Amino acid sequence: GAIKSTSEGQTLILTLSNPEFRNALGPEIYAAGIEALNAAENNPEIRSVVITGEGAVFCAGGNLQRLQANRREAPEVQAQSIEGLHNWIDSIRTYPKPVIAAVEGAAAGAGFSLALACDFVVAASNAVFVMSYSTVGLSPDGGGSWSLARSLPRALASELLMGGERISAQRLHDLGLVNKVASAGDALSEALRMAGQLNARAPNALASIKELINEASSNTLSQQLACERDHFVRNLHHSNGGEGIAAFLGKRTPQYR
Amino acid sequence: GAIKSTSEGQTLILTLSNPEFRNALGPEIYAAGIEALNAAENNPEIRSVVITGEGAVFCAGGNLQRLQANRREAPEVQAQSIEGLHNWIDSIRTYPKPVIAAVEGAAAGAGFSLALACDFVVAASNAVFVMSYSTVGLSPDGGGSWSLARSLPRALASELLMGGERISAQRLHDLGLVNKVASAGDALSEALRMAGQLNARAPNALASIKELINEASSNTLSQQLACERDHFVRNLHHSNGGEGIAAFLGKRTPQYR
Amino acid sequence: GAIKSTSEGQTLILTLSNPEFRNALGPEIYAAGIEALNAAENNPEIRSVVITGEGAVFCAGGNLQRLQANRREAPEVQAQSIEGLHNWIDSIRTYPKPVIAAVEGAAAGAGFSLALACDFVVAASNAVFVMSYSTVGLSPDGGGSWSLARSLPRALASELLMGGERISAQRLHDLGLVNKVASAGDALSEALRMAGQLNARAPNALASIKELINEASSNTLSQQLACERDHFVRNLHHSNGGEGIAAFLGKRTPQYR
Repeated sequence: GAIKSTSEGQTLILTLSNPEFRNALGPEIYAAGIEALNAAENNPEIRSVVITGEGAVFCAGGNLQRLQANRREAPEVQAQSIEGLHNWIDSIRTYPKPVIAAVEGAAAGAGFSLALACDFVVAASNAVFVMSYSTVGLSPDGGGSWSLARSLPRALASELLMGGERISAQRLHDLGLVNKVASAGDALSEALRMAGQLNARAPNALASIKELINEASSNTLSQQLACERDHFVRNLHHSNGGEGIAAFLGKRTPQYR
Repeated sequence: GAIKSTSEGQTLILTLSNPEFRNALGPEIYAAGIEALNAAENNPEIRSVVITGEGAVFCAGGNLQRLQANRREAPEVQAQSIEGLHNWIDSIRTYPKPVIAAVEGAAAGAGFSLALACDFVVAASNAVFVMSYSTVGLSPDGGGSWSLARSLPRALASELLMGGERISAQRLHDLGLVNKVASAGDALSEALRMAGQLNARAPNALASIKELINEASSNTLSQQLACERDHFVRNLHHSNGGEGIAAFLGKRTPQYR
Repeated sequence: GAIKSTSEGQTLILTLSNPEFRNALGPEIYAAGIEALNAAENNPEIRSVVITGEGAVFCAGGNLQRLQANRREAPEVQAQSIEGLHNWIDSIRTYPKPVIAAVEGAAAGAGFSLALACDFVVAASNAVFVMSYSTVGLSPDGGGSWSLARSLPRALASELLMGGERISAQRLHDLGLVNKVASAGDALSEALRMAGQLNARAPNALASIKELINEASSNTLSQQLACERDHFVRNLHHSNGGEGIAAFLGKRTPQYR
């Protein structure tokens, strides 16, 4: 399997491609995705990232034949395959630019976990989100247990994770796990629209905001208020802070670096 | 008061019985409920638990006459009564099998707390969920403050806990605190349906999943990703992992131990 | 700018007044608001607090001209302005009485953060809630990043904080961030209604409840169960505990001190 990188304006598009296995994740997808993030990281022609599946599907999870094979191997082989995924996930989560998932058809198992790791999600109204791990005797990975257990109450998180129950794009939207529910086939275009609006915001302010959102889950309010203070003062004194305020006061469009 | 244990297939049914006091909780209910969990824990004929109230009511809370009496006693008497409840709650929360609440009529005070401690809830559409403690000059117990404060935002958690305001089964369902809203009188049957679908899943994978959901509230993502990795590798190498994958690839029904 | 204090029955009303700047927050509003809380704190004629904006607006955030000026000053000037706000916010959050926000028109930037710091919110159906910081090149303050990151899932919290996207009173209500959506111009009256119902509850029990809700975000369940036990026993033995139970058993209205 592979990741294909393209660009439209200031947004990197990463396309998961494994047509025979419905864009299944695997050790080479993890390394190419880490690489594509690393290449774009300090490149100012890129201000946001969209992750999307080639064709009619986002990602159906891992490849069940490869898992069945790693079962003949020592445990460390699978542990190592998971560390690659988990590095991908961490790298998305700490990326200093917004990452957006654009989901057509299925986002299943680690596909769903991947979509949950991004900052935003756009899903076709007929997208199928499911933690399929349970259904084949497994527990989740890609941080799917964390993302759902911490975002949702017990009952529903249990249904999704233990039950392996499908949930709709519309219902995810109503809970706040999906941003925008698009027409079948329009998820990528809608994601590029949303990414364009983010591309117009100040890069340092977005980086700061994402960092705050990350730290909130482990800070008390008091600790967060101190972090917020330091970020705020810094961003105000940054040139973008001056451009942002002056542009609003002048009724013009801010031009950020 | 008492708990009555019965079985239907692979699900234990615990029926709270205190007809004169609308299935009020109390020190003997706590001990019989701990016992019934302990007896079923390593018994493989039981793969899930349903907790339900006898008759038209789930549980209206504690018994107000007993509380009024313990007020004549040293504080330690009530503290000891609470430790029994709190052990019940902990024991549900750490039970390695899914526990499901089936709520007809009222789930009030510690009844509501109890329903929140379970992994799943099924509620009749005319069920009355309420943190009644406030209304009689008290603060909550059974973990109701935790379950609501961590699952809901400030405003609503405050309304429920400070206001003592009733909330509907439908509204709980919309927030993700209730799984299924059933017709009046059908809550138990619906819970047994849901429990049957869980009974078909792999016991070790469900145990692992519940453990992950528990640990998520106190882990960072990084810590959770490591836990997820260890559970995943273990469950893959488990015989159930092989049966689960092989059954799916073969389009047959997995048979788990 | 200023805060105007008035009373109706047992509820203090704090009115944010800065008509030229749409009730913008600033160092003198922070000190007068801290003072008004301190004065009312051990005064039993006050049992709840409503915070509201003078006129058709709640609070549009900070004053952009003052920020633009503090940009000429050393960083410490703005850091000090933020510490005043952050003390206000902390003081609301730890106040032993319920604080309710009554939002007409805009609650923007630190206005939205302020509304999120209160225990309850009542919003006119045409109220505009927005984290505007992003839009002028800034990151948030007043605990807005914490309040949203911990109450909502990633996608939606990102949209609100990074996107600077407006969200409706109705949608906040559906998520549990707003308690009551009122007719335009009725937000304050509805807040006083809700505050009246809180005024009838036992002060010590409400104080305890708010303290529990605060501590839940940093406790495990086990730690919370111990806190709940101690609060419960204390509140039962309190005279209000006896009045609360006796009043309910007697079908009369409890009279609390």
